[PDB]
Amino acid sequence: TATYSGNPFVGVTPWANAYYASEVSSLAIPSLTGAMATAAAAVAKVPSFMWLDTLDKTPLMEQTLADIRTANKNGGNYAGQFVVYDLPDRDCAALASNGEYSIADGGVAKYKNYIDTIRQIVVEYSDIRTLLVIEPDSLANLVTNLGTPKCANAQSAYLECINYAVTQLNLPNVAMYLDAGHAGWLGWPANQDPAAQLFANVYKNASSPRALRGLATNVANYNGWNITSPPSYTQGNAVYNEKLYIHAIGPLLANHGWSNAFFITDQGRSGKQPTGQQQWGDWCNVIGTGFGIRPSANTGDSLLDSFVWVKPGGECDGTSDSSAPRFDSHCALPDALQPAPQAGAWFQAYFVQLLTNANPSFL
Ligand SMILES: OC[C@H]1O[C@@H](O[C@@H]2CO[C@@H](OCc3cccc(I)c3)[C@H](O)[C@H]2O)[C@H](O)[C@@H](O)[C@@H]1O
Ligand SMILES: *[C@@H]1O[C@H](CO)[C@@H](O)[C@H](O)[C@H]1NC(C)=O
Ligand SMILES: *[C@@H]1O[C@H](CO)[C@@H](O)[C@H](O)[C@H]1NC(C)=O
Ligand SMILES: *[C@H]1O[C@H](CO)[C@@H](O)[C@H](O)[C@@H]1O
Ligand SMILES: *[C@H]1O[C@H](CO)[C@@H](O)[C@H](O)[C@@H]1O
Ligand SMILES: *[C@H]1O[C@H](CO)[C@@H](O)[C@H](O)[C@@H]1O
Ligand SMILES: *[C@H]1O[C@H](CO)[C@@H](O)[C@H](O)[C@@H]1O
Ligand SMILES: *[C@H]1O[C@H](CO)[C@@H](O)[C@H](O)[C@@H]1O
Ligand SMILES: *[C@H]1O[C@H](CO)[C@@H](O)[C@H](O)[C@@H]1O
Ligand SMILES: *[C@H]1O[C@H](CO)[C@@H](O)[C@H](O)[C@@H]1O
Ligand SMILES: [Co+2]
Repeated sequence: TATYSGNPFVGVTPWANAYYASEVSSLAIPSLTGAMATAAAAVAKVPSFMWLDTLDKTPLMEQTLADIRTANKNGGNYAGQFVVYDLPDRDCAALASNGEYSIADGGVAKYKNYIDTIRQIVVEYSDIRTLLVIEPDSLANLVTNLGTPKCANAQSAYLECINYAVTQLNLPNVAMYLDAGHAGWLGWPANQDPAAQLFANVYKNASSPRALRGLATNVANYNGWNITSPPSYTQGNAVYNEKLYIHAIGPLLANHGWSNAFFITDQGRSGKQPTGQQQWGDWCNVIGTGFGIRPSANTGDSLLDSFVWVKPGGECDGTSDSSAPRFDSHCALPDALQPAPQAGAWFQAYFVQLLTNANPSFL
């Protein structure tokens, strides 16, 4: 019902979900006052993506869509934004993943069951345009981390599952963007063609789904969209910002059979450049970051359908508690803000850091 032609971000308005607004209003604002408290309240109104990282989270997707349906009846012209993130043996390169499904334990079957719940929801809410980011931190590993056994052994499962998700969610009211890492990952010249080759193969293998509009980049990362000078940590890589990355891989996708692929790029934590990253590969609660460019389809660059906020600022990337199960040492590095809670949990000090270093400012 909520069909569209071309850029799915045009003709609609991204919904700022109640989940994130609850976190900010009930977990952050009570600790703030004056200017900060008022600025914080405005952050809750910026639309970001809701992550469906567990099967238990799926009911929240419907509640969100239900809120949208109600809003849309009253002049509302909103669209839902969700991240599909629950592949079996998820985050194969990490020493310890929080993923709930394991390939060796009927993981692929469970993933398909997971996708089935989501498709049923989208079909029930066909009247709502649904924008989806497909499995961050998955396909990118197949380009550079096959040297890691867990990744080598998960390749076929990753490919099978992603093919199931894209074909089953290929609906008229849906727009999917395959996670494609970021400039510092696949942007390196040597990784470009192999990456394009892979994404194009996933597209064609899924019979060129009309709903698969393109790729998503910088998800949960901090790269600049169009910074004019190379940060020290990007040395050696000519592709040091996301604009350069999509313009590099874009033509290669077409060379490999995927024409008319577009992109969306995360800027939710890219507001301050350069970041406090000591190494480009430092991904956990990086210090020296701020909210970035606001979600908008007026990108001034046709390859980019829209600036977006996929990783919600304030929600932790991982704990710095070394006694916690699945603790990752990257979250205890000198350039990671600590002490930090479990991944996904509210991290007040990081929210304040983002708000404080926001550009455009909220204050
Ligand atoms: O905040 C939304 C969503 O965030 C999840 O946490 C994210 C998981 O992916 C991480 O990026 C990939 C990665 C790199 C290295 C090791 C590992 I293990 C993963 C992001 O940094 C992180 O923010 C969180 O799990 C989930 O609950 C939450 O809904
Ligand atoms: C193509 O789809 C099948 C479906 O099972 C999957 O197993 C395979 O890995 C996919 N190939 C690629 C390159 O995505
Ligand atoms: C980068 O993009 C933002 C938003 O589109 C814009 O305001 C800014 O002028 C751009 N910077 C450059 C150097 O073009
Ligand atoms: C669904 O219908 C709308 C309005 O007619 C179109 O714009 C879209 O292309 C799809 O066919
Ligand atoms: C989404 O947001 C509002 C409508 O609710 C408008 O400003 C915009 O054009 C779009 O409809
Ligand atoms: C609103 O929802 C958020 C997200 O679950 C909670 O953190 C908050 O306590 C309130 O229930
Ligand atoms: C959470 O609630 C507060 C107060 O109602 C708002 O100011 C904020 O924008 C968010 O909706
Ligand atoms: C955040 O959550 C609290 C309950 O923990 C609510 O009272 C508040 O309105 C907001 O939803
Ligand atoms: C908000 O932040 C304050 C400290 O700034 C805490 O004391 C409070 O519990 C909440 O986390
Ligand atoms: C933040 O600022 C607003 C006015 O802009 C106040 O209404 C609020 O109480 C807080 O001081
Ligand atoms: Co229902």
